[PDB]
Amino acid sequence: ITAKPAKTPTSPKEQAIGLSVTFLSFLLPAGWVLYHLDNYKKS
Amino acid sequence: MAYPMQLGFQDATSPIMEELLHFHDHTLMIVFLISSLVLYIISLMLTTKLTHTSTMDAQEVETIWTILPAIILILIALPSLRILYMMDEINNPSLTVKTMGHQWYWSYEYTDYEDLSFDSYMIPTSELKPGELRLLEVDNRVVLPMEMTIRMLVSSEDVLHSWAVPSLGLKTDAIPGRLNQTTLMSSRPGLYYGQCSEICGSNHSFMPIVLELVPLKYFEKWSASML
Amino acid sequence: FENRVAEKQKLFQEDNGLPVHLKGGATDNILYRVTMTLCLGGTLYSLYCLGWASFPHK
Amino acid sequence: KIKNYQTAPFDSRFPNQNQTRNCWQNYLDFHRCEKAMTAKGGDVSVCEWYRRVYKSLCPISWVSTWDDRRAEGTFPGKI
Amino acid sequence: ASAAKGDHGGTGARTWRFLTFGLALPSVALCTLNSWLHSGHRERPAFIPYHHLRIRTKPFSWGDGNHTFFHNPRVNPLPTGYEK
Amino acid sequence: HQTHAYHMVNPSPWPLTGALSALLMTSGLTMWFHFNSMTLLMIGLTTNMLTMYQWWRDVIRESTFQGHHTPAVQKGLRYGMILFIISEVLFFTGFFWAFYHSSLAPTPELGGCWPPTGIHPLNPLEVPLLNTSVLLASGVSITWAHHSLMEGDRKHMLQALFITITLGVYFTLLQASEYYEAPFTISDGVYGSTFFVATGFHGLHVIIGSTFLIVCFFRQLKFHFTSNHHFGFEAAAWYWHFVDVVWLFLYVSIYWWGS
Amino acid sequence: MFINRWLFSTNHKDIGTLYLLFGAWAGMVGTALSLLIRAELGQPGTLLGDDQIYNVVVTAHAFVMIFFMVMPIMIGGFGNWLVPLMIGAPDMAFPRMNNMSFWLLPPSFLLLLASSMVEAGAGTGWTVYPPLAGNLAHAGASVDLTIFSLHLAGVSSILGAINFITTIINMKPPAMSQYQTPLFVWSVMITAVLLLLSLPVLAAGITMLLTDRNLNTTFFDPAGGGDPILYQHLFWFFGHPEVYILILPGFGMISHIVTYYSGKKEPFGYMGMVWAMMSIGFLGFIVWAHHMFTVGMDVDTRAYFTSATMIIAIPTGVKVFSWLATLHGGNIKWSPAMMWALGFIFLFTVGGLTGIVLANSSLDIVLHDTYYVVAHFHYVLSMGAVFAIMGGFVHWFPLFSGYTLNDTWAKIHFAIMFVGVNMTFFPQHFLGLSGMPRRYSDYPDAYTMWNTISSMGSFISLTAVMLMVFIIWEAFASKREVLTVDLTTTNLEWLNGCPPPYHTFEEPTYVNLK
Amino acid sequence: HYEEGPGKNIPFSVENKWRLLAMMTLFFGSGFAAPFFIVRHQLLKK
Amino acid sequence: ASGGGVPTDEEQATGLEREVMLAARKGQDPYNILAPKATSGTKEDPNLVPSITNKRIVGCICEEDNSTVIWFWLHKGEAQRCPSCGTHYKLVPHQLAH
Ligand SMILES: CCCCCCCCCCCCCCCCCC(=O)OCC(COC(=O)CCCCCCCCCCCCCCCCC)OC(=O)CCCCCCCCCCCCCCCCC
Ligand code: HEA
Ligand code: HEA
Ligand SMILES: CCCCC/C=C\C/C=C/C/C=C/C/C=C\CCCC(=O)O[C@H](COC(=O)CCCCCCCCCCCCCCCCC)COP(=O)(O)OCCN
Ligand SMILES: CCCCC/C=C/C/C=C/CCCCCCCC(=O)O[C@H](COC(=O)CCCCCCCCCCCCCCC)COP(=O)(O)OCC[N+](C)(C)C
Ligand SMILES: CCCCCC/C=C\CCCCCCCCCC(=O)O[C@H](COC(=O)CCCCCCCCCCCCCCC)COP(=O)(O)OC[C@@H](O)CO
Ligand SMILES: CCCCCC/C=C\CCCCCCCCCC(=O)O[C@H](COC(=O)CCCCCCCCCCCCCCC)COP(=O)(O)OC[C@@H](O)CO
Ligand SMILES: CCCCCC/C=C\CCCCCCCCCC(=O)O[C@H](COC(=O)CCCCCCCCCCCCCCC)COP(=O)(O)OC[C@@H](O)CO
Ligand SMILES: CCCCCCCCCCO[C@H]1O[C@H](CO)[C@@H](O[C@H]2O[C@H](CO)[C@@H](O)[C@H](O)[C@@H]2O)[C@H](O)[C@H]1O
Ligand SMILES: CCCCCCCCCCO[C@H]1O[C@H](CO)[C@@H](O[C@H]2O[C@H](CO)[C@@H](O)[C@H](O)[C@@H]2O)[C@H](O)[C@H]1O
Ligand SMILES: CCCCCCCCCCO[C@H]1O[C@H](CO)[C@@H](O[C@H]2O[C@H](CO)[C@@H](O)[C@H](O)[C@@H]2O)[C@H](O)[C@H]1O
Ligand SMILES: CCCCCCCCCCO[C@H]1O[C@H](CO)[C@@H](O[C@H]2O[C@H](CO)[C@@H](O)[C@H](O)[C@@H]2O)[C@H](O)[C@H]1O
Ligand SMILES: C[C@H](CCC(=O)O)[C@H]1CC[C@H]2[C@@H]3[C@H](O)C[C@@H]4C[C@H](O)CC[C@]4(C)[C@H]3C[C@H](O)[C@]12C
Ligand SMILES: C[C@H](CCC(=O)O)[C@H]1CC[C@H]2[C@@H]3[C@H](O)C[C@@H]4C[C@H](O)CC[C@]4(C)[C@H]3C[C@H](O)[C@]12C
Ligand code: CUA
Ligand SMILES: [Cu+2]
Ligand SMILES: [Mg+2]
Ligand code: NA
Ligand SMILES: [O-]
Ligand SMILES: [Zn+2]
Repeated sequence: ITAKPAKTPTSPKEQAIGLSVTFLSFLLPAGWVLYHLDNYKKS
Repeated sequence: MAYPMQLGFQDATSPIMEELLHFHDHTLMIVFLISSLVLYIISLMLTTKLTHTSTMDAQEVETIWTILPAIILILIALPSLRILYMMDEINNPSLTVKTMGHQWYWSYEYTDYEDLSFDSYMIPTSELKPGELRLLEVDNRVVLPMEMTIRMLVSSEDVLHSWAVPSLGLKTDAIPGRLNQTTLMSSRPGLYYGQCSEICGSNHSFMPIVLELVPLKYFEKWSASML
Repeated sequence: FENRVAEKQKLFQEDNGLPVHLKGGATDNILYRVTMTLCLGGTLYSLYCLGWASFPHK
Repeated sequence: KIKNYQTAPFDSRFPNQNQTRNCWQNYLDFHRCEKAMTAKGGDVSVCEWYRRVYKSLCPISWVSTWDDRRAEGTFPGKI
Repeated sequence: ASAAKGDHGGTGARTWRFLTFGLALPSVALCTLNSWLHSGHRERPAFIPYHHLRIRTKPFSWGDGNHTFFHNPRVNPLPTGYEK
Repeated sequence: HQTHAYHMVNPSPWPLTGALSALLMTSGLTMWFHFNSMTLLMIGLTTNMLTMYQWWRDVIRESTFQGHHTPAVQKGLRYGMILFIISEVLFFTGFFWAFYHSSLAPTPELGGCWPPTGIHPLNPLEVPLLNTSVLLASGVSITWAHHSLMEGDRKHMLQALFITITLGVYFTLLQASEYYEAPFTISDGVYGSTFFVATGFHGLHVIIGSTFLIVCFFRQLKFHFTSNHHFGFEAAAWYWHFVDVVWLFLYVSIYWWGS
Repeated sequence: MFINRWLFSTNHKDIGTLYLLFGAWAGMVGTALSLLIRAELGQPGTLLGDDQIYNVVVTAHAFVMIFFMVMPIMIGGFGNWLVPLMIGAPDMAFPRMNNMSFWLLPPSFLLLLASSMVEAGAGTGWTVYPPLAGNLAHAGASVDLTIFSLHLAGVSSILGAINFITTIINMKPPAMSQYQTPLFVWSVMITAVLLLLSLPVLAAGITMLLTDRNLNTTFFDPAGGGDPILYQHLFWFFGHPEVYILILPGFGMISHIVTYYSGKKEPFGYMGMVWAMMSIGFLGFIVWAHHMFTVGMDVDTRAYFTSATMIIAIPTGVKVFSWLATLHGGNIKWSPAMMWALGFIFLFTVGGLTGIVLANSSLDIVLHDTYYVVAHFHYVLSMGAVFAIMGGFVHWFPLFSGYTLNDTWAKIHFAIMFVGVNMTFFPQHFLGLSGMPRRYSDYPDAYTMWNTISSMGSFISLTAVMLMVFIIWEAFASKREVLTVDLTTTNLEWLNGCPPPYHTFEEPTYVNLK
Repeated sequence: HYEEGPGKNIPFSVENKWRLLAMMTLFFGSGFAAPFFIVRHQLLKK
Repeated sequence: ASGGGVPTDEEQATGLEREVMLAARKGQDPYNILAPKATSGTKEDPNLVPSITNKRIVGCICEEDNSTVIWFWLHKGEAQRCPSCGTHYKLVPHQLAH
């Protein structure tokens, strides 16, 4: 596999974002259900 | 019962279960081998620069690759089938206890002589006496006489359960409308624990078994004290 | 009866670029759009059903 | 024999781990042997052997239930 | 077999017509003669409340939910016995 | 321009309407079983018939009118219809199994015996014999039709096909009368259970069967089929013979050996 | 156009893409359900609540990974993409029918998701055994919705199998015999015959359960003469064949990758690999009672099933030893996708033996319904079937897209996943030896350490799954276009350019008879 | 005829990488969010 | 007698099905249903590959029963040899307008 260069190179900084956003999209909501767990049981 | 960090099997309280340990010991000798020969040969192929990409001939190597594993497999089966027929065998039992599985406890019937019946629930964590094993302890134990051949019939009055005592090498399913026979032989006395080994609903976790083995003469009194 | 297989053949090979399921004129569309209405219609309904049946009642 | 009865022996007719027919057949063999022995003016204490077995192997509720159905006239087995 | 006739390699559509009209439909007439006699409202069974029959573990999704789909009042008791 | 002999199919809506039809039919049955309503189920069922109609319309459009069924496409249709019949076979197998499990080892609960206590089986020499005769006739009739069609006898192929379908209709009416007269129901434990579900699924297969021949009969009316290219009638025949051999296995298994 | 392209498709490639997307989404749900499981077991006591809500989660985890992830990607994704390009066919025998096989799968899932939100969900296990699965313990719509999931999901599969077999048999170059089709092609053909023959009996069994819950039959109810065990047989009659379904195409991909990345022009012992899978297929049908050794069945039967279950090791051996010979004097190119294949070969062979243990009715007495079983089938599925998937996906991602991934990153992905599944599952061998049962929200004090450790592993496997979503983005973000591919002379899929055109083989390949 | 070539043979758009991140965020994230919000609702009834 | 009343392919076949039926009778396979027969495959007697474009993919079964077809693009030009067995192949453009 030979490729061209990227047409829209994703700098480190841009990579650091995508990594930041992607980790949070899984991590954040799971957290909000798992953190309020106690509250759900008192019902 | 099972203790912290345990790697392998519970200690054989019945001889059958002993037989398994040594058989299991056999099967793992070969597993530990095939896994090492495969991990080794893998690394061998990957750790040379010398090459051979032109077409290669099967027949003669594909012979080793079949005739060896077919021998390796008789070697495993030959004892597996001995120990399986050994579990059947024309034994002469002196006591016949029937167990029933419920959502979610076990009832017991000793009905040879008398009409002795009772339930067997779990001690809630809050009510264990200091020293008592969480999720394992029962209010009423299965007192059985030790060093004798016992016939256990298993069924359930609702969903499927499984009647399971690892240390003795026992596990038989409770199937409603079906009386499944296993045989029980303790080489030693003491307390011998087990749990439900089929998913039966909300408290599958929390419906354990505990055998108490004791002499015959400490049994017959316990029988008479329960009617 | 008499063979009209040759008329229906010319109708269906005509280079109007209608896909096969509209090449029969007017009706096919009324049968297409009537069909799709009930599917997407009864799909929406069946969600509301799922939705109702999820909570406890009375 | 019954003087030294501990429990049911191995029945060469029922060698398999499934013993549902063992409990079943020895219950028929009592209730037929009993309809037999009170319909000719004899001793029921011949039918004892099958009473012991069926009780040693049969669960309580299963007998419970077949009794209520011999009484109710809904017992599906011929006696 | 319990069957004997003799190959007729003579024509296709004709033979299978021969067989239709000669053998196949005659069977269905004889078989009908033999049912239009032997089929007639035979005496209905005395009811016994047998627990392995007339199961109701959940109501049916129709009627009063205690009647089967092809329920026949004359020959089909309910759990609690025959309908008048 | 293509230089292979295969069918490239125009974009169709119908896979979607069928898939959706299913979600309606299954959430519909659930809605009938549990909240005791047939709203959704009739919505599902209708979309399904409209999807089935339109789909197979376009198949004919594609074959009779556009002539896309080249000798290749048509040899893939055989391979298809035959692997289908296999899949129907393994399903029916599942029911025979249910039967042979339950009759060969009866439980204490039944009497310990087959037939159960309280079950009054039908005589297999009565209407069931007459049912067996009708179908086997209709394999003599449809085989006539094929030979008539192949020889280019349009007339004798319609007479043969008409006799086939009318027997099919006659099997169905006979069968639905025998359901009604039966002194046992789908509720009569595992006898009734096996009997209705199995003789039942078979019965819908005969209605599917007669439907598919009635299509064949209208399509032959409009001169769709040649001496040599008539796959839609082959598919139907095979299916019809499968529906007959299954009956034979039912008759011998459930009616006679289980009487 | 968009509605015509994606909703209405009759393009074998555009349909493959739909599956890769569906199966990617399924994986997200499968992962969450697997994390929840190990949230609950990662310390003693109770987290959600009782075994009920716990087993709805356990059960759902199983159906999603099996029916909506592994079969949809492996068969419908890679099938629909690669199969026609490997035999120079322009599309599938039945392309309209191909699309219904896709669109039947959202529905199927939604009935599954409905089941878990109606009443208390269907925590029955993936086996759905009566009488737990029956209308007295599981009264409600849940178990009915689950039965309907499977009906639609089995129609997708059976229709899709009819399509492949008819495609692979009928639509090759005339000169081409079956014996000159790639190993993948063979894997999928065999995997479609297993589906074709087993799914009908699965359907039949879950149909008798619907009519026991709803129409007052007694197939599995001892009250009406029925037998709960009857159900176990019909289901397992399907359920062994179901698992050689889940690995066979992995065999396929693995035969491909190890060949391409060893620089060899064909894999070692082509006809050996053909005999192997046709065997594994065949013997996969005559073994189903090895799942039922504690139900109380005649000793003579139990010893057949023991012995029959173990014969499978010989033809599976042939395949392990072939791949290894396909490496022998190879020019090894150390790609991510080679790493995925190599791992497969060793962790499949681990799991493969741990199930030869299980073959012995003797041991399974003690090992039945313990984690030891869970450990066996998470090495063959998590560390085989998913390794094939990531391997393939990594090797063929540029064919579907036309872009390269970042190979460094993609080894960083392999690296973390390796440490995660092995730490997840290697301790589960110990738990089931010590006799920890399956399907428990909570465990005796004794079993804590391994259960802590097992769950730590499941948090490493999460980092992996999140990384792979950001690695798919980067590649599309960056848009590095494939230029040139090696080994095209023996790998026809790569011949039409990355990605290949809507219409491929519009003019068929020339292959002459010598 | 439909669009040919890289970034054309998918039912989403890769024309701008930051809309693409939003798209993959929802797609994958929704699917991973689902089991959690489903376990919540089962505890939130009774 | 029959009466007839059943149309025949000769009469009622249309579209591609017809084009195959008509081509087959003249001894031609324009839609690639039969396998081509091979030549000596030397440079003087190469394997002629009829195409509707300037390239077409050839597959080379270098010897009978061989498990692996060698594939490559074939172009208008000089003959081309299989990179495995060096067998020769030549592109032969024509068309299918009228
Ligand atoms: C990070 C994950 C966690 C790893 C776990 C490590 C454990 C650390 C804890 C302290 C560790 C102390 C002992 C180290 C051995 C651990 C495992 C073992 O061999 O245990 C033996 C048996 C159990 O046998 C027993 O009955 C234990 C008796 C031990 C006696 C030895 C002398 C005393 C020292 C041991 C203390 C216990 C003695 C009391 C007990 C007495 C009897 C029970 O376990 C089994 O059956 C496990 C079944 C797994 C089979 C998989 C096949 C192999 C895959 C890879 C092969 C190639 C290598 C590449 C490898 C690459 C791929 C992995
Ligand atoms: C892809 C999935 C997959 C694969 C490939 C396998 C492969 C095998 N499985 Fe397993 N299995 C499952 C998925 C899988 N399994 C699942 C999901 C369950 C549980 C269902 C449930 O209960 O929830 C299960 C359960 C299961 C049980 C029931 C255990 C119990 O419930 O108590 C048994 C018993 O025999 C078994 C056996 C085998 C055997 C013999 C193989 C063989 O195919 C392995 C053969 C391969 C090798 C052995 C390695 C290669 C061979 C060699 C290198 C040759 C040399 C070898 C020797 C000389 C022995 N499996
Ligand atoms: C394919 C099947 C499959 C897979 C992959 C998994 C993966 C995992 N499973 Fe599961 N499991 C089962 C099938 C599977 N499991 C079955 C059948 C049972 C028995 C069920 C029952 O008892 O009824 C079970 C039971 C089970 C138990 C026991 C439940 C109990 O007895 O209480 C546990 C406990 O930890 C567990 C954990 C895990 C973990 C940590 C993973 C992790 O290893 C997973 C890590 C994440 C991934 C591997 C994600 C991969 C995603 C993709 C590859 C998509 C991307 C693709 C594209 C974009 C194209 N599993
Ligand atoms: C002459 C034959 C007539 C054909 C049948 C006509 C109409 C209704 C049935 C449709 C066909 C489907 C059948 C499959 C389901 C069950 C078997 C039905 C057989 C039948 O008709 O059963 C009747 C009961 O019907 C009942 O309960 C009511 C039955 C209605 C409920 C519908 C069943 C819903 C479940 C379907 C499951 C779908 C599975 C499909 C799988 C897809 C592929 C995998 C029997 O009569 P009875 O009065 O009990 O006893 C006789 C007393 N004199
Ligand atoms: C369970 C574990 C058991 C392991 C099994 C072990 C097998 C034992 C085999 C050992 C021999 C090693 C052979 C492999 C290296 C390649 C050999 C080679 O290169 O041989 C060529 C093969 O090509 C030809 O013909 C074509 C025919 C090819 C024949 C050679 C390949 C056979 C072996 C390949 C399989 C590798 C598997 C290893 C990993 C599992 C033949 O060339 P020549 O006739 O000119 O040689 C003459 C050399 N003399 C004069 C010194 C004899
Ligand atoms: C500890 C945590 C931090 C993260 C660790 C770092 C992770 C991974 C970064 C990997 C860096 C690149 C790997 C080297 C080579 C492969 C990819 C590459 O560097 O990209 C090359 C760009 O070139 C060029 O330098 C042109 C210019 C573009 C350079 C591309 C890379 C720059 C940014 C990399 C660093 C990312 C930082 C991430 C932080 C979250 C293109 O690929 P080639 O090398 O031409 O060959 C690949 C062949 O398929 C093509 O024929
Ligand atoms: C609750 C609802 C239950 C169902 C109720 C009724 C449903 C269906 C009715 C029966 C099915 C009828 C199908 C007719 C399709 C007509 C199209 C056709 O027959 O198409 C033919 C091709 O066959 C082909 O695709 C092959 C076509 C095969 C169709 C397959 C039929 C069986 C599938 C039915 C579904 C079963 C579901 C399972 C039951 C639980 C077209 O080629 P020819 O005919 O050779 O044309 C050539 C000449 O015209 C010119 O030379
Ligand atoms: C209780 C509710 C549960 C849910 C059940 C309902 C599910 C689905 C209902 C939707 C099905 C009806 C729609 C019509 C489908 C017809 C497909 C068909 O008949 O497809 C044909 C090929 O299949 C062939 O013959 C061979 C295959 C024929 C199969 C016919 C369709 C089967 C549908 C039922 C499947 C049941 C499974 C049976 C085994 C358990 C034609 O292939 P196409 O690509 O179409 O076109 C190609 C062109 O060359 C044709 O000119
Ligand atoms: C197993 C899958 C995931 C495992 C790893 C997850 C790690 C969780 C990442 C953070 O997610 C959480 O972060 C906060 C807790 O640290 C929560 O804030 C909660 O707590 C704050 C303070 O404690 C409040 O002010 C906030 O509003 C909120 O309630 C927040 O809502 C929740 O998303
Ligand atoms: C454009 C295409 C999409 C169309 C979708 C819109 C349809 C909306 C219909 C409203 O729903 C009705 O459905 C059933 C009508 O029969 C009733 O069920 C009732 O049916 C039983 C009697 O058949 C009763 O016993 C029950 O109480 C049950 O509520 C129900 O009350 C009523 O709300
Ligand atoms: C179990 C269900 C009951 C119905 C059974 C259906 C049996 C299937 C028969 C299909 O028809 C084939 O076999 C016929 C018998 O061998 C041949 O008939 C005829 O075909 C020849 C020419 O077409 C004639 O010359 C002969 O007389 C011959 O009888 C016929 O050609 C051929 O297509
Ligand atoms: C896989 C394919 C699935 C096939 C689906 C088949 C659908 C079955 C139709 C259900 O029939 C209903 O018809 C009437 C509602 O329209 C009602 O009848 C009523 O009327 C009857 C008269 O025929 C009486 O016996 C009763 O009172 C009864 O309630 C009742 O709700 C129910 O019987
Ligand atoms: C004849 C057949 C196909 C080879 C061919 O025709 O091209 C070959 C290929 C796979 C072979 C089998 C496998 O290679 C595995 C076995 C190898 C042993 O040396 C002989 C028996 C053995 C069971 C083989 C018999 C026979 O030689 C097979 C079945
Ligand atoms: C309509 C057509 C006459 C014109 C033609 O040949 O196309 C004829 C040919 C054969 C006829 C059919 C056949 O004679 C079979 C059936 C015979 C019954 O006596 C009348 C209805 C019956 C179903 C007929 C209907 C109709 O008259 C048909 C269909
Ligand atoms: Cu009782 Cu699990
Ligand atoms: Cu299995
Ligand atoms: Mg079990
Ligand atoms: Na817990
Ligand atoms: O397995
Ligand atoms: Zn060559």
